[PDB]
Amino acid sequence: GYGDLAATSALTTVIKDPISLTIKDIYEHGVK
Amino acid sequence: GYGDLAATSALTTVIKDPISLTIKDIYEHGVKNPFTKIIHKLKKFIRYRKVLRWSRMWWVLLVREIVGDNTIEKKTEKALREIWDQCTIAVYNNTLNAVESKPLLFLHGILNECRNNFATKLRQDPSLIVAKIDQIIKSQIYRFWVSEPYLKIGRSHTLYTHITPDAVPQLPKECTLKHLSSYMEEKLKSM
Amino acid sequence: AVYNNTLNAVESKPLLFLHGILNECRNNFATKLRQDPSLIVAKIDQIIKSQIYRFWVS
Amino acid sequence: AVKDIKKLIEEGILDYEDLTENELRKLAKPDDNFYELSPYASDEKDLSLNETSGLTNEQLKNFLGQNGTYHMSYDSKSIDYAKQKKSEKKEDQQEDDDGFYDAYKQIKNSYDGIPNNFNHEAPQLIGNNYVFTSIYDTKENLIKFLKKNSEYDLYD
Amino acid sequence: AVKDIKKLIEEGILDYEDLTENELRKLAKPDDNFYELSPYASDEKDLSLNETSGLTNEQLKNFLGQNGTYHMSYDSKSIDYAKQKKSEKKEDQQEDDDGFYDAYKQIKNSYDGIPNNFNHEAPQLIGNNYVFTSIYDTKENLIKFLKKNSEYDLYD
Repeated sequence: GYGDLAATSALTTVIKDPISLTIKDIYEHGVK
Repeated sequence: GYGDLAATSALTTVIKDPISLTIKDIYEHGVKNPFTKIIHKLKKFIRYRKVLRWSRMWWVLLVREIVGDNTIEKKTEKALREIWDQCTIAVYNNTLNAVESKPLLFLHGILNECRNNFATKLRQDPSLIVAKIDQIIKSQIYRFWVSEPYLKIGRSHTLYTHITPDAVPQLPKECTLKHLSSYMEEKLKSM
Repeated sequence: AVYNNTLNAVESKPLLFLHGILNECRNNFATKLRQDPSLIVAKIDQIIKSQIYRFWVS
Repeated sequence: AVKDIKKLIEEGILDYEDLTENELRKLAKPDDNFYELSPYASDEKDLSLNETSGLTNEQLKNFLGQNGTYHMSYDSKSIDYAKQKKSEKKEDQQEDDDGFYDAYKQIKNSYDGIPNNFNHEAPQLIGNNYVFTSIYDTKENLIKFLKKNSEYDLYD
Repeated sequence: AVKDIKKLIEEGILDYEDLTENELRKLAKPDDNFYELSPYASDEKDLSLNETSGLTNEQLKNFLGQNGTYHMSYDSKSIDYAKQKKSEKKEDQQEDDDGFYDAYKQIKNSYDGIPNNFNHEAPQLIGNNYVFTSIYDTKENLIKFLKKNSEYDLYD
């Protein structure tokens, strides 16, 4: 079934997209 | 067949692109903007400790004189406290003298600037915020704002958030706008 | 816009607010409403300039 | 004991302490000059409205929101324009009194709930009751009585 | 009972209660001064149109849409500008009456469906029927009759 690839696409952006946006402020306001 | 890769490309962007756009508003409006308003509130606290011991000590004396004991609305007293704190930061950055040394220099700054700071944004003042700060300066009532009890709390090592209107001693009745405006009608209406 | 400019409470002194709120919407409607055949700006003029807003507090 | 009777006798004879609840509320009720129709208000310099005011720029509010090493906290474009006009009008002869005599009357009316050109009766909440005060009828003795006696007491 | 007959007798003799449906509708019909050709309207200060008005900026409407801790709710550029012109014209001698007499006549005409310089007959829906009123022929007694009697009644 395609509910197996549901959670793979779910927990991709659940963990990538927060950490991708934290670094854009940590590197800018705390490193740059 | 290629209808098998149809649904794989379908439910890719059906679930990625909504969640990618929700986070761009959840992180911006719910994580960015409050965390900056925590930092820029701390920048008023890491700096500016010696100033806000005196500024909140003066701001309570405006709230007592502009209102005159007729229950003060708490919600927009703190909204104009922020504009009062912007006058003090603007004056204190322009001084080389200490705040503890010469305090009536600062009231000729902070009252004169919030005379002008409230006159450039507050359009209509039926409580007369600009008009009363005019005659606190132009009749020099801010003498009594410096007295024996007001210099003790000013020199004291207390955080500015602990300075409440309960902790500030009240001016005597000779020293307020309620007396000095009514005393002019004892003269100018009689004369 | 008026309540953010007051230190007095709304419950305490209400006719201070009508000298704010009517005077501001006298000017707020006069900067955006071009043509008022119901005369919204022109009637808020003479509610203020003839002080009918007395009876608004009763 | 009725309303016009109290204005003459209570200055001479009657104390406010011996007055009933139906007598205190009617002296705080508006007079018969209220509900009398009166056009033609007299215009004066409104100290309530600030002609030198402006709009929230939202880039000043952002830059002044980030606290630290800024030296002026307002716009100063409209308030220098305003001061330039007073330097150019050459109007001195009574304006030397207008900022200095005129301001006092409207400032005291702000402690009574009365706006600038308001020659009529305006309320003022004292405790849990409203008192309609005037430019002329200040009703100061009612205000001293209702604050002191009815602090922990209730008389409608 | 025809149209000019009613203007003399119904003030003296006839009540509005005894009038038929073909008689009430023709008194609300426009007069013979209507359909008479009349050029050259007389211009006056139009209180309807606001010369100090402006356009929706859409960044104010966005910033005022997000409710909270803003201190002025309009633009104040065009309404300060206009006031400077009245300080510079030195026109006082009849303009002291123009703002103070003129508002009253045009404001009452707004309750009758009549615009500013309109010296002719203009309708006004009362219930389900239109009544053409004038500057001069106000037809006030028809308005008091059709509102009170025909509230739950229908007379065309």
